[PDB]
Amino acid sequence: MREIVHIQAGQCGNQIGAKFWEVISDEHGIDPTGSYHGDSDLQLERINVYYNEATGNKYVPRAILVDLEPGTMDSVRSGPFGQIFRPDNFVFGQSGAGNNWAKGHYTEGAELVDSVLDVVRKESESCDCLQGFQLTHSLGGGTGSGMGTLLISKIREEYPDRIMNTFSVMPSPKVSDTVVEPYNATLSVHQLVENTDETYCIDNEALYDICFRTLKLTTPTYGDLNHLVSATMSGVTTCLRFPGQLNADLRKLAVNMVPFPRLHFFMPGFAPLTSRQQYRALTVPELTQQMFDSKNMMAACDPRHGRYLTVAAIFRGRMSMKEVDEQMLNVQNKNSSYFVEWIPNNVKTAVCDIPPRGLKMSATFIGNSTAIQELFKRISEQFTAMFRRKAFLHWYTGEGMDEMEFTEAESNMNDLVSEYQQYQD
Amino acid sequence: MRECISIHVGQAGVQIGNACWELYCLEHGIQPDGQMPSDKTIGGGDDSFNTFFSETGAGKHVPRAVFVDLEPTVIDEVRTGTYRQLFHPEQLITGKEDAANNYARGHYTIGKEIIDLVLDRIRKLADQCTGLQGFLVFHSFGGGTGSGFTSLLMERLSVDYGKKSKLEFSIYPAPQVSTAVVEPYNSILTTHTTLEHSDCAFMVDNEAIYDICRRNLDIERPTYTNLNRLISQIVSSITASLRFDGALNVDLTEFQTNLVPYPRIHFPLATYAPVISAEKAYHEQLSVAEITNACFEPANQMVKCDPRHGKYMACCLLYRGDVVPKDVNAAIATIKTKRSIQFVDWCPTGFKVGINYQPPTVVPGGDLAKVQRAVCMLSNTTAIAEAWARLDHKFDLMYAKRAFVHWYVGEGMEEGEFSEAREDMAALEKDYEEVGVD
Amino acid sequence: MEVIELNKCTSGQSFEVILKPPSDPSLEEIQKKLEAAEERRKYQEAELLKHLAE
Amino acid sequence: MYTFVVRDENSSVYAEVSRLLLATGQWKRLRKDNPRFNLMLGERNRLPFGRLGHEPGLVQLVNYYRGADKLCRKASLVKLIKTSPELSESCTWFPESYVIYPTNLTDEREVFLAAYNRRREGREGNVWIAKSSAGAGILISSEASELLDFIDEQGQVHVIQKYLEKPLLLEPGHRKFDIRSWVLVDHLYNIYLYREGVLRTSSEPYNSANFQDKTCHLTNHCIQKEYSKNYGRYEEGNEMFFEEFNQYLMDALNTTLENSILLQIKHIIRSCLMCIEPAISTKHLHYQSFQLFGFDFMVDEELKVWLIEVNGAPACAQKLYAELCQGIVDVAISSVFPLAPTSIFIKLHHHH
Ligand SMILES: Nc1nc2c(ncn2[C@@H]2O[C@H](COP(=O)(O)OP(=O)(O)OP(=O)(O)O)[C@@H](O)[C@H]2O)c(=O)[nH]1
Ligand SMILES: Nc1ncnc2c1ncn2[C@@H]1O[C@H](COP(=O)(O)OP(=O)(O)CP(=O)(O)O)[C@@H](O)[C@H]1O
Ligand SMILES: Nc1nc2c(ncn2[C@@H]2O[C@H](COP(=O)(O)OP(=O)(O)O)[C@@H](O)[C@H]2O)c(=O)[nH]1
Ligand SMILES: [Ca+2]
Ligand SMILES: [Ca+2]
Ligand SMILES: [Ca+2]
Ligand SMILES: [Mg+2]
Ligand SMILES: [Mg+2]
Ligand SMILES: [Mg+2]
Repeated sequence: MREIVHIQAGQCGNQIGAKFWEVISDEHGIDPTGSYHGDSDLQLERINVYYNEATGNKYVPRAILVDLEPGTMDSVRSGPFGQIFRPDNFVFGQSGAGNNWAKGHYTEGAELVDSVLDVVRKESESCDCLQGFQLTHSLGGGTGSGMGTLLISKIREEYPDRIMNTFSVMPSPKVSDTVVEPYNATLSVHQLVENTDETYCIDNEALYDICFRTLKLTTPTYGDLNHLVSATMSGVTTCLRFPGQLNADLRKLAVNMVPFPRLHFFMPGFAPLTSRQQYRALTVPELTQQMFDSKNMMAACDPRHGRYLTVAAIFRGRMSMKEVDEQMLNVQNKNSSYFVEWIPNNVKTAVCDIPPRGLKMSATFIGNSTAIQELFKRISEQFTAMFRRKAFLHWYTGEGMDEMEFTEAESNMNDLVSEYQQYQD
Repeated sequence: MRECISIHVGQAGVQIGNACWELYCLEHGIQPDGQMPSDKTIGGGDDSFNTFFSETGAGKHVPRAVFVDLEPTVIDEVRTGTYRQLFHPEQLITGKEDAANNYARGHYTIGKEIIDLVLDRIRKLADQCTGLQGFLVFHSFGGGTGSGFTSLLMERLSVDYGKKSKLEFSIYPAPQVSTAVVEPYNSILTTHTTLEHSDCAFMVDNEAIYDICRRNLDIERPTYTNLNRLISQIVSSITASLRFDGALNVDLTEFQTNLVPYPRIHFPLATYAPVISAEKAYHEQLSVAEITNACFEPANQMVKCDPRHGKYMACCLLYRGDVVPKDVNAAIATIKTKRSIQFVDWCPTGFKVGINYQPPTVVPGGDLAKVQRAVCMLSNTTAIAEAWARLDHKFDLMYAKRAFVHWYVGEGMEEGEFSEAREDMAALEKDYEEVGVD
Repeated sequence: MEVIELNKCTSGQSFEVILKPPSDPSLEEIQKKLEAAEERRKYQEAELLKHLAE
Repeated sequence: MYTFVVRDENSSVYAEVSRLLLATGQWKRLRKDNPRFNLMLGERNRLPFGRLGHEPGLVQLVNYYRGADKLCRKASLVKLIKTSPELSESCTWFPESYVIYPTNLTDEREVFLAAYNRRREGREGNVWIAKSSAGAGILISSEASELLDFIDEQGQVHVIQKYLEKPLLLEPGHRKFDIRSWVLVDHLYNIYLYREGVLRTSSEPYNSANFQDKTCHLTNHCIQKEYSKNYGRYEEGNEMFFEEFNQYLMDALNTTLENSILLQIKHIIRSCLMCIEPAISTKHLHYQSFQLFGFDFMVDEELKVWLIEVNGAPACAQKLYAELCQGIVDVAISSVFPLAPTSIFIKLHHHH
């Protein structure tokens, strides 16, 4: 009974979080009303990881929905699986955060944060043995970014020895709402460097390119982007949701994936990514080749520009475990220059028999690569292009922030980039 | 009759323990409910098998064993498994969250809070013993519990049972079946702190068991069940002298006397033959000379290394089945004229031989075929130092960068314990080279 | 090639063949190590809480 | 795509093999400390054999047989021949030798003197040579006192063996020589003799009445090219190849190189390598080995061949690098890692 408490904050956080629960509920046989209708015992074996069991054999997601405006959470409550969530676990305000990190972190967010912690505390108190937390949010907005990292800080204060995990959506000019997103993301990244154990970097720049170039979607929508995020979140949590030996829990994953405390930002990847030739059987060699392909990466960084510190791979579906080991060893032995040679046997592989919906077999990639510095460099350059002219700062100083806090965040992220660079050489 | 208490620590120790006690029951004719028809002394007795099994008034034969794990899922299988009725709940100890593959978490953070409970349960078994010999401790090197909690337990056992022998069965890490990158750290940390507390340690390299299962059992991708059923066969051969009538290795003290002339060099190499697939149409039964000759092939060793390039300090041959001394001696004569067997000058060149007429038992439906004779050779070779070098080398690669060290310091371990443990291993490798190389 | 110490019983026998002749920390100390590490953990957690209070 | 590592930058032989491996477009070189290799061109000393064959899914091959130093060490070779029944103490193709430890440190001092005193009493030629593996350090004398005193002045093990006082002298010149044979042993322990040998000839006339000047008594390529005044006179670089040497044997001795010399050379090679096969074979080992050996022979005026030593890390004649190194790739490396004639080797069949 290793329970995880899930939190989703802001527009992005709640829309991706909704799709995540929709996907895994289907995989575990839970219908929109919380009733189980599966046909395999593997579905319920580890169900309590993400679901509470209520009267009448009902399974209720251990999820807390947070926002500073009601709109998105109204949509969730009226969505496909909206009725499966605990009505008490909707915590929202009315003011909004105005795409402003300061509003989420210091003013509007500060007024609502205690009521969220009350719900978090309620869910944790009923856990047999709480593993830790997972937060879904964007870094480019105000609520998920500012209030999300505020929540992480207050959760760590109350649960200092629990694991904090996040799925963090990084902003990109190609899929942007406002010009201040580099500000909100730089402020948030520093919080994550200090207060999270594992962060899955989900780059909207990569999600767009995959949709446009690989899936041939002429005009990608946020819904198209979130289909990739749902599939990825399901893949990376498979080790937690089904019987297995590798990782299997948040702390063990962290111990195998994070050799240095600040370098806990992961490049996720998924295969196949097929456009509508969609019925063709996919071989283990193809699954393995694509899973390591940069075009299958959702961080928008080229792995061949850095080195892998650690890699976790998860194969799903009925396949040849012997062939899985062969192709994996083939990739490592054929490109051993992109794997640091001072962490022996740093590529681990796991297999799960239950494939995702509508696929015979798939592969999910989790990489701790020094190439992720390209992502932080990109944000840092966009931050500096505006900050050198103090552009748009009045939105933040109007909420009580000083310019010095921006300079410190700017320096903290450039420090992070420098740390990745030393282990790359 | 002197009792032996088995202690199984962590997933590897528990699952191997389940395979062993399953085999012990089959070898002694004990049913899953603990009943033993052939035992005419109901609720008592001092037979050889009583070294490993106590008896209740109702005739239940209870393993003298404790299972310990910091998470419940592995031991939960035992509680609801085929042999659930063998143990009473006090013998199966589980915590709620494991050591996360972190030696420091198993030894310090969690070990400090459960050690007293584990010692109390062990004391309850000791109170049933009229003449306790000591302990057999099963554990992995790589796990946070198997490494960290075992070393703490061994330290306390030396305090609470100063005059008792302690033997180890230790699983050396192999990447083919491992998924924890820090296992070299945990292996060296637990070896450093356990070295002075263990009288004799039988290391089994998962890489060796894995390849034997693929090569000899035609298993494309062996599971822990496949690995453990083979390991239990080797463990059974080693402990058979304690559980059946005989005169060789009849008590734990004799393992040290016969296999370990130098206390720190207490890691005998185990070699086992024959391993034959049950799915085979029908195999030819190997002779005494053939299975004896097989003991000097690297392919059947529990740790892959080359004994041709080391020195022997002791060598025991443990036969099971249709074997007579005449054939053993004739086989030994032939192997000396062909094999490169070099003993150290301060040890006699010879072999201690034990023969148990009962052939090996195979679990029904298992992978191993029934054979008429088998042998396990226990040899103390400097060649096993190859395993220490490999492990220390991986340790050095990661530690030079301090990779993952913060996980250990965060549990309250000092960084100096790493270098202390590593320096002890360097002195161990130097001990082997002084004994083995000219 | 000499055999010595042949012992026989109903269930087996044992002997030795010679081919060539030759040529701790106290309970108190364990407790201090466990408490010392616990103290180091508590100190690190106090610094974290201090950082979070700031 | 195969992978290999280079751990001996001073190896001319495997610098060419490495050059050829890359030219095939199917072999990739890794940093010398990367464990994920198929082939290790290991270092000469303290090659870590214990870390080979422990990589899941990688067939690993190294260019050295663990334990072959027993054959490629001066003192070790003597001890091997005297103690191994396959070779016996009465071995007819190895000069009478003794292992002598300097008095500042078993030892065969007294045994040597007994045999030495016997020759002195029987009017027989009593000239011995003292040498060791720690040399570039050789002494040739007819007095046992000088030989033993020269070794005590040193600090490493030495060997005293009979000096061939009746060597075969090439004409014109009246000069000494030795024969170098290259032998390759693959992972299956097939013994391949390179069809091409070299005679390292002395450019100075052989003088039996003066062992002080060692230019005419030592056929080493470096000694002739530094202290000899007729270097390169009769043959380029004091290296005569089999074609010219075979023609000489026919013209002068009315015989052939195959009949008079090579049959013995092939016999000696088989005897040495078969003797240690059980000790070094990698047949059932978790990694595989091959190794290139350099055998050095002497021929007396009776056309009897004597083994001088075996080199574990030999070089090769400049003219023969391309052919031999390509042969190593064909039979020793590509046989294990195939790529996507008239062999240059002579297979010495034997019983395994
Ligand atoms: N032969 C064999 N090896 C095992 C088995 N289970 C785990 N291992 C090995 O043990 C090592 C991992 O240690 P575990 O025993 O699983 O960990 P633990 O002792 O439970 O400690 P924790 O970190 O708290 O889980 C790896 O090298 C595994 O390959 C088993 O059943 N049989
Ligand atoms: N017993 C002997 N009788 C006659 N000549 C001998 C001899 N032992 C050695 N030599 C001469 O010494 C030379 C080389 O000696 P040796 O081979 O022992 O030294 P070395 O090993 O440093 C040269 P290499 O290793 O290249 O063959 C040969 O050319 C040979 O002519
Ligand atoms: N992938 C994805 N990104 C989103 C979604 N909604 C918003 N974003 C991104 O999130 C950032 C805006 O933050 P948002 O979550 O809308 O602000 P918040 O409600 O204050 O937390 C921008 O980078 C958007 O591109 C979504 O549904 N999917
Ligand atoms: Ca307000
Ligand atoms: Ca009884
Ligand atoms: Ca003791
Ligand atoms: Mg928005
Ligand atoms: Mg465990
Ligand atoms: Mg030489």
